[PDB]
Amino acid sequence: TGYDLSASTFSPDGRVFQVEYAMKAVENSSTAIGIRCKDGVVFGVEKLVLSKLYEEGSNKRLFNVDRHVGMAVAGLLADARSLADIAREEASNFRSNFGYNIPLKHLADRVAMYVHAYTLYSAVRPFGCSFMLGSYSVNDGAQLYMIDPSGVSYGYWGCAIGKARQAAKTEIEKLQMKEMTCRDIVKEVAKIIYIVHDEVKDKAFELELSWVGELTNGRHEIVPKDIREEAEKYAKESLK
Amino acid sequence: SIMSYNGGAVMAMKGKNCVAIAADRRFGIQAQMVTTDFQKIFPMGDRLYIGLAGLATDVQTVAQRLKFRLNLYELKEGRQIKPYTLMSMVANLLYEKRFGPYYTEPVIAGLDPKTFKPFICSLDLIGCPMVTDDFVVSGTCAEQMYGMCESLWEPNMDPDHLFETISQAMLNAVDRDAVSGMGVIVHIIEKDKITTRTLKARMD
Amino acid sequence: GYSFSLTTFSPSGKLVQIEYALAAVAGGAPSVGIKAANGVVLATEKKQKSILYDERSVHKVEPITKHIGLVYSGMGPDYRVLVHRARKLAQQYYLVYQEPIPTAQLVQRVASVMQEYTQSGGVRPFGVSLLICGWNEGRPYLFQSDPSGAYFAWKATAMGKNYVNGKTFLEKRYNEDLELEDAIHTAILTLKESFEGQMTEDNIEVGICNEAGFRRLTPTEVKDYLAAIA
Amino acid sequence: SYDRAITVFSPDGHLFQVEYAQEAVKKGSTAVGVRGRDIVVLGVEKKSVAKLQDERTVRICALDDNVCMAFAGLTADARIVINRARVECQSHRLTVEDPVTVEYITRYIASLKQRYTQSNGRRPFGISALIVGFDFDGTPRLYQTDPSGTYHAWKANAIGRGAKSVREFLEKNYTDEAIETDDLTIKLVIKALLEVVQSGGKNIELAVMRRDQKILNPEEIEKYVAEIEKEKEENE
Amino acid sequence: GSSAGFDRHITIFSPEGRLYQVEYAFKAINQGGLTSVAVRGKDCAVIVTQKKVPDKLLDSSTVTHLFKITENIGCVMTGMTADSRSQVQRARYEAANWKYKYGYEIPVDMLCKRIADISQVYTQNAEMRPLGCCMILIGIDEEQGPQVYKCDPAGYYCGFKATAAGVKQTESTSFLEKKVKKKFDWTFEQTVETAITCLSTVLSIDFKPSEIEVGVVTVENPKFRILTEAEIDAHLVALAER
Amino acid sequence: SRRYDSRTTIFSPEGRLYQVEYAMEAIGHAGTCLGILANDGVLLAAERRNIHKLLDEVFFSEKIYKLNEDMACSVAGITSDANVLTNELRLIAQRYLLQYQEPIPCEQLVTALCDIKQAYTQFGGKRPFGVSLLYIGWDKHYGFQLYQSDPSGNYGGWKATCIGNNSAAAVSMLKQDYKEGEMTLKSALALAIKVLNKTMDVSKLSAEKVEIATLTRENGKTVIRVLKQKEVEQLIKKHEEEEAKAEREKKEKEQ
Amino acid sequence: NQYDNDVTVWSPQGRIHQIEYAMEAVKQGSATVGLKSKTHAVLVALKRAQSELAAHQKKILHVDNHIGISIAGLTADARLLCNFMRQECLDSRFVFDRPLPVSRLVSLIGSKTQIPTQRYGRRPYGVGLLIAGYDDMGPHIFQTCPSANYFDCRAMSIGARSQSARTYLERHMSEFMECNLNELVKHGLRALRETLPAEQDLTTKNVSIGIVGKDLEFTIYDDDDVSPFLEGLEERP
Amino acid sequence: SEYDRGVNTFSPEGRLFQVEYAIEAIKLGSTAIGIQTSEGVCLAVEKRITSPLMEPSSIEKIVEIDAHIGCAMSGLIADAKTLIDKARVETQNHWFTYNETMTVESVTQAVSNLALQFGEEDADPGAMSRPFGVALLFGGVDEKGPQLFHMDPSGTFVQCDARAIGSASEGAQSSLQEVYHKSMTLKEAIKSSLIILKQVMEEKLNATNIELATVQPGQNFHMFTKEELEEVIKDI
Repeated sequence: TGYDLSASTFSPDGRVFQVEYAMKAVENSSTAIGIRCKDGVVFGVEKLVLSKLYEEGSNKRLFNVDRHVGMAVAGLLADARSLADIAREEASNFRSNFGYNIPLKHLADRVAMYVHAYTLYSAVRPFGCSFMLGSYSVNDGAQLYMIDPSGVSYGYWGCAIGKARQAAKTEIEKLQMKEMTCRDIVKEVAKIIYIVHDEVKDKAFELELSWVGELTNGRHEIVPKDIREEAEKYAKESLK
Repeated sequence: SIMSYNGGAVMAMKGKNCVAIAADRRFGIQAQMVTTDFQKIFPMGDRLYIGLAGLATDVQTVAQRLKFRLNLYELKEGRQIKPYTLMSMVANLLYEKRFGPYYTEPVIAGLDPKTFKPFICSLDLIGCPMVTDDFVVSGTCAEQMYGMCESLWEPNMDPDHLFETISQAMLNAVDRDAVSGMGVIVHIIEKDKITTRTLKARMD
Repeated sequence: GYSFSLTTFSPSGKLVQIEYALAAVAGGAPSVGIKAANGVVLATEKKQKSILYDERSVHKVEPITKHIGLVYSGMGPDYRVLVHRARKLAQQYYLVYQEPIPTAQLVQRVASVMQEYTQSGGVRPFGVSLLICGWNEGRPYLFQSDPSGAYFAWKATAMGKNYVNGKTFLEKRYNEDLELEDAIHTAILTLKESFEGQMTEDNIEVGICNEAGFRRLTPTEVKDYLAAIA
Repeated sequence: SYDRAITVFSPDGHLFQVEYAQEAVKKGSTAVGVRGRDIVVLGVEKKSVAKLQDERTVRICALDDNVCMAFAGLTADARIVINRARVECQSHRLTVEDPVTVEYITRYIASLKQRYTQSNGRRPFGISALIVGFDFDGTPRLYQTDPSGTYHAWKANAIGRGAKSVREFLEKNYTDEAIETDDLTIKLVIKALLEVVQSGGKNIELAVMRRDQKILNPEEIEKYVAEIEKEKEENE
Repeated sequence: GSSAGFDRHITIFSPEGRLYQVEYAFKAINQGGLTSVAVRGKDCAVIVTQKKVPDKLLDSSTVTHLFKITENIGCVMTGMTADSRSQVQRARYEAANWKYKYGYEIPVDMLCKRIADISQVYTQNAEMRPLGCCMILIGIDEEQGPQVYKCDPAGYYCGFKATAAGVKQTESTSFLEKKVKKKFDWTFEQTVETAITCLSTVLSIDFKPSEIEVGVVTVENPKFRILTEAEIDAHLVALAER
Repeated sequence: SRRYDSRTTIFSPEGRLYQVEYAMEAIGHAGTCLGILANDGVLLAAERRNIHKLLDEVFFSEKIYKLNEDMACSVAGITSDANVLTNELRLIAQRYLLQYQEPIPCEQLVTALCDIKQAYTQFGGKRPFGVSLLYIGWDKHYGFQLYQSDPSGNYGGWKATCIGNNSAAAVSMLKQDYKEGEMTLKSALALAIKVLNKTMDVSKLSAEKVEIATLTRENGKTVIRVLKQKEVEQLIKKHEEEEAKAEREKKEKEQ
Repeated sequence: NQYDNDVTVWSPQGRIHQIEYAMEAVKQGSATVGLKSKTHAVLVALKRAQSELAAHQKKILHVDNHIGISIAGLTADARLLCNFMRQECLDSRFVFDRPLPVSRLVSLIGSKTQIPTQRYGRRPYGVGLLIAGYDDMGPHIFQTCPSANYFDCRAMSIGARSQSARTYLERHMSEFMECNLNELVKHGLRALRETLPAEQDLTTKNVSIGIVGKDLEFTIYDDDDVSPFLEGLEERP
Repeated sequence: SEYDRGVNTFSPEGRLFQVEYAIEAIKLGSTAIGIQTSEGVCLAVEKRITSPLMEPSSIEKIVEIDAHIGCAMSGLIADAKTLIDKARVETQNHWFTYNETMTVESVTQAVSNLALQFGEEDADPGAMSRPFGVALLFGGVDEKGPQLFHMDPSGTFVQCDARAIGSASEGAQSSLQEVYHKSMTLKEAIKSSLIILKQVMEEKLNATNIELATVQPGQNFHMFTKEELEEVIKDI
């Protein structure tokens, strides 16, 4: 029966199957990881290269949503880009009305409400993307939130989204991340990314790293190239 | 003044089980007389009448819109309207145009359709109702009518004495206003008859 | 929104959504209305599922104006929507005509509102029927308005579960010379005809209209009447 | 607002709703038009109820002083189209200061019908029309419009039930002799109507239009029918 | 249980007068596996909810179903999390707007009525679905005392002495019925004890301060309060020493 | 949206508008209404489907509505749709009186309402109005008039007609017994009672089951009157007396 | 199938079948190649029409003095997107007096194309685009898909049988950065020749070229203008 | 069923269903032929006359867009009237703004922009519900010389040397392949097109069942009269 064709229809057991199918869309994507320490947040993405004809920096999955806020996405990249624009507009409007930088919890709540508005009607389709928001400020500290296609936003210490999320979570639980520094976290992130990657099915990939903390003066940015290459060396050594 | 452009005088008076409503007959553009049989008193029921003074275009407009609303009310409700209800309806109509006013002032005179109790009221430019037990006046010669009515009116008058009083008041008041006159028409409303009379007046 | 009608005509000429709304009405809690010579009585059953329910919170008998009262059978949320609409309509009438609205006029306006939902786009009919009481021109009025938008004038009627048996009971026990106290007794008897358990002052709700206006009976008064009946 | 697409294409290249509107036309009353040398003749079939119909305010309708129309199909749709055409005729008199041409009003009606075959939330008009008139230079004109917006000019035509049979009859009987005088054209129209309209001539309404100016009452129609039966017998 | 048409897919009537989508929305509340209990006392109102953190990677602060609507009104949400957050946002907006328009704080019963009115529209209009969440509100009214109100996806709202919501609602209702029949006008400690005992008994779990959330309102302090772990442990050790 | 659309305003493969035909079916099951036109007046006669003992009398009539000072109507079908349409008819008449300051002619009012009803069969995706109407009136152009309209938007002028339950049998009897140009109001009332007698076969004829309305002209004003139960009982007594006499004379022939 | 008619319906596998069906439109179309050196950017297009009288359909369009596009799929959608891009560049010149950066234009296109894929009763844009541009960061080649996804490429071919062209380009891509203009254009022409059936060859009629660079406005070489480039091209293997 | 799919739905092969069905509607129409020569453009169409009672002069398959541009249409002729009005308005607006004549390519592009502007939702009231069922041949003379363009319902427009549209397009196109060379004179083009049209028509080609028009440098748009048509027909 057609209980699964609209987002405005419940099934007899109380499920909206369209949102579940969007979640299935998220599970097919490559894995993104976020780890939070007392002084900052680090984001790592396994970016699959589908051809050698593509440049370095094509299909970025890490975005700057505000000068203090960064975003790591998985799923359908076009939906992720539209959501990134929504988040940017929310941050801009908050600064223009109230006069300071938006808190990360408020931004996550607003974006999650915008995402939830697409799970209610037959006229629109749910988003096929999941994402993590990360931020640092002196007042609020270091914050890492995750939002899924239904509109649930939760705060995390370590989060993984995509195809190898469970194995990545197992690896993240082995770290005492609260008493670690952002420099160590980058190497551990790279190591976990190299562990969860399946060379047989997925051919080749780039490592996309970014961070935000007191080390960066509360500005979200790409990890400098030397730190990235050192971390990649550590990760490739660990795999033997 | 835009009210004085066409002139006109209407008056309503209360008796014992009777009401009287009188009006002038001139239609003119400022100083020139055009006709001497202009209607200013309209029937809104068998024992209910409304008189309008002011700009003649607004007089006709307001009468026609009021009949629209009254006809719809009487079809929906299956009853005849009470004079107080008509007062409220007219006030609502006039206040809907608060910032683009109709330039007319109404007087209502009637008998209650069940208990046959006299009712007279007046409304100003935007719809503040004034209910009185003696008399109401409206028009360009309001002060003259006020003096005559204050001097002549008595409580509990029979229809004949009421006719004499209102006729004298209207005649002598319009004789002192230039843009009002050219005849007077009087309606005496009783329980069992309506009496319409035209008065012998000055045509200068 | 949806711009098309969900209520359409069947080959036999029926509007079946209206009939299914009537089925929803026939499954609701019983209601009774009686027109006496000096007043009107509306009585309903509010049999809560548990002692955990606080009986003073929600009322099924509602005032619309000083002299108009309402009761329902069917779906409660729809009843609340209709109550809000009726109160707004009465206030609009008062603002225009400076008079409290006649009961028939209120019934006609509310029935127009109910008709709109049998023909508009993207909506279903109201799953509730309404009993309306009023006092106008020194005379009492009782009306019934059904999901279709049709209104009837009743001397006495019953709605909800076992309404056919209540109708026969009222036929046998109704009289033109009834005074309001006798009418209240008769209404409580009609409710007793279809009641499971012990009827107390907290599982029934009564309202009355007389020359003074419409009011909802306090539990003390209902206890006095119930002691008289028993 | 309602923005569904009603008229869409089918796999074979067909607009099914237009074809169903043509079926609706096929169910309607028969109308026949003949173009004469000096006159134009318009005949229709009447569905008459014995003694009970009131035909005092009923007219074959006039769009202006110079243009007449006959319809087949859904009568309410036809009323809508006629009122729109009348409004357009008054607008043309205002804006051009001259009376309309028959082709101008035919074009307006056909474009209205086409617009209703390509708009959201609307179904096509279930009516076909015959339009007769005279131009300023005094040429007689007869046009036909279809529910799809297709209009042509004809010498003789028929719309409605059994229009195929009437059109075959007209094809076999429309010659230059038959148009010589007014009576011959009226006889042609009456014969064509009698082909598919049975019971007789009381079911027939006949209108004749002349330059700068006519409805046949039942007695004259009976006169013509008797003449037709005579001329038919003289074949033997 | 007959059907005809799209009556199981949109909010229209079935031949028996039922709305199947509303019943399915009720089924949606049980998805989540949580239970909440609200109890009213002489001068207090208490809400106790089950707190489950499956991941040690989750920040436990952000996992909460107790929300603050105004300074004096508190709520617990049960069911689909995003729908719950949407309803909380709507409630906050309505209470703020009431304060702006009428000049005094919104009563709890009026707030529940407004939320249920909003929910009714979803059961009458066919292009939207109901929300799979239940809302329980507690407050203090300066004329009637402690107030506990509940609204469901159908549009029904009611006021209670005690109530439950979630997976184990029926068993909790039975427990509370027995407790209320043997009536003791409950002190603050007795009310909290009753709620925690109901949750423990129905779930068959001896609670650790981190497995429950408690939220209170009192006549003396009318502000909505969330209890810290130490206070919850005090109540739990008192419950055990019984 | 496309899945749930009922598509009311489209054609069938045979050129039929199905919702209109179903609404016509709805009208075939409602209470009977007959209209008869005479030389001195015009009348409407309806059967009352509200015949419960516990029903109350209030208002003016159940099926007869007054649209104007000079016009009235009777409805068959869905009652709420009728209430909508009669409100709109009153509005149209008052708008005409505002524009021209004369009463509206009867056919113009019928045409306006029928334009409204045609609109619902052509666009909008909504269901039609399930109501047929009979209109009686007087105007200064054509005098006393009787019209009928149906959910499609079609109207017709009649001398006598019937809508509702058993209307075909009524129309046959009217064709048999209607005299063209020789009709007074009294003989029209007699004919109406005869037709209603044969049409109300489910239950025999009592005054509480029928309502009769009359339109006449007196002193240059139009009078619309609903007959009291006394007068209807008088009419029914006359019918029974005439029938008994006819039966007696039928039994007279053989002896 | 109940999942393949609307763009708002997810399948149980987590796909939207309408977007894949729209990508099929790009796969059916004629083939185009794009490549970049360190100084220039070249678009080579295989023009064709239905018949010989019918002139070969226009595949390379002029957007701005620094931007041009190649088309595959529905031509009317391509003209819609072309007009949108032209207006965006014009607005940038009106407000900031500078050319619009190419990456920002591709971002705007992606934003425009994603909206129809989320709304009921809309359809994707059945057009695949290849964008050649020059700005302050150098020469750029971009690819646009009907799914609203865009790519930054070193080289790319789209259309029918374009996998063989992509294979050729992958084999030779290390040379492109150091080439001069004629060598780069010849590389593109060889890749485009890889798609033709073995009998067909490259003529002045069926080939269009588009060039942009440090000191050259976007130029479309068609007809005799392409003879300088087609000269000195060895026969196929 | 007909309404399972929307109007903006793709096929599994990557084609819009409604456009394919409209292109199939194109195959049911009359045959139009256009030939481009250095001396001008020739457009020849067949009038499909169904009855002897139809007046062939009311069938307009070739229209004047401007003094330098003409159009030939095939398919659902009623749909073509909107496009032609747009083309005429575009040419006149261009003259108003720029004081010069439009190019044939610009007119074709402006008309082709309307072709895919159909939908149900997210579209303004007065929007189209379905595609156009017409194929258009535009012929004109501008500063580039004589130009001939082809447009189909998909919005695609191409420039052509010789082109046939309609029911008999494939065979007529093969014949045009055989007979077209770049050095043809306009008289040869007219004769060749009439030969092919005679070959494909199911009737017999006389001077009343076809239309021919030319556009030449210096001379305006010319519709052949019956006498000139007979002059050309004599040679065939």
